[PDB]
Amino acid sequence: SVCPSDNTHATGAALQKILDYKKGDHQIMAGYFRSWRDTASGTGNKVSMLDLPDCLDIAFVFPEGDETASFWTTLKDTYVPALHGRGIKVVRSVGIAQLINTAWDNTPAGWQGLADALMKTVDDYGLDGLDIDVEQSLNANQLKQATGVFNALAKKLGPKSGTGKLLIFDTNMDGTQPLWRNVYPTISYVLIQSYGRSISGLQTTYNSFKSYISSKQYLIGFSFYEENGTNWGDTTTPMTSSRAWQYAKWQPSGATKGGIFSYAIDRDGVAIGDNTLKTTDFTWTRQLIGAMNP
Repeated sequence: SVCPSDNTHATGAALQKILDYKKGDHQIMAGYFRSWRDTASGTGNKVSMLDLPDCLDIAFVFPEGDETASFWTTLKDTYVPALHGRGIKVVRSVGIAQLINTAWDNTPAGWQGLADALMKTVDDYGLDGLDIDVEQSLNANQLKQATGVFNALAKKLGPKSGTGKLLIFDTNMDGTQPLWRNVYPTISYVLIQSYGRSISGLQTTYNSFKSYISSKQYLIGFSFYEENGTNWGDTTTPMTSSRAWQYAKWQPSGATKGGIFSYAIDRDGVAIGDNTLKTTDFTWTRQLIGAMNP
């Protein structure tokens, strides 16, 4: 309720109330900002990470690897300080394919070498942590390499580190995954990509993780409509009947989840099937924060 009814960026005592809100108990909101869609990358983009709403908890930097150098300069010099001034954490996302890359030795020294290279993506930009996107099964050698890299990362990130920085596991699979069984003690938050899924199936998925976490570590995700992308239908109108809204309201039996996240937060409020790029005032993101924290 200290949060704006529009996309105002607060400045004084009004900002302090938002910074205080974020230090208190609340269900959190995270968003994946597609880096190649930022106005500081390439041409034709409409949204800047500077537009993100004051009441966001975590912004993920999610690149595809063809971003212009201008994006990375802007992130380091402009975006991270500005987002930090709003009490928004900024986390780098990487795919699990980066941690199982056979160019890196599958040995203790190689796990540390690869962890060191991943930590540069956090430290060189002043970020708040690392998010690993796990969307495939692993063979025995891949599981050994990924587990080694997580254990090396845990010296600098996540609950084993004592640094306050985050180590996040985001996944479209469940708590039976061998990698999860190997690395759960290193994890800050676990984020379940739940695009297009049944509300009746959420407790099953949560139950596969709940022995390995507390409930406040657990976030479920919906997707905005990506231009030319999958029609998940998570953001149908009317909003209060959407999958995204039902996710904001859902709770596991007898516990409180950590919150929700969006994929492609840069697309907040674009109609399903509209393949043009548009500015956003983050109406969905802001309304969903109010749905979770009434």
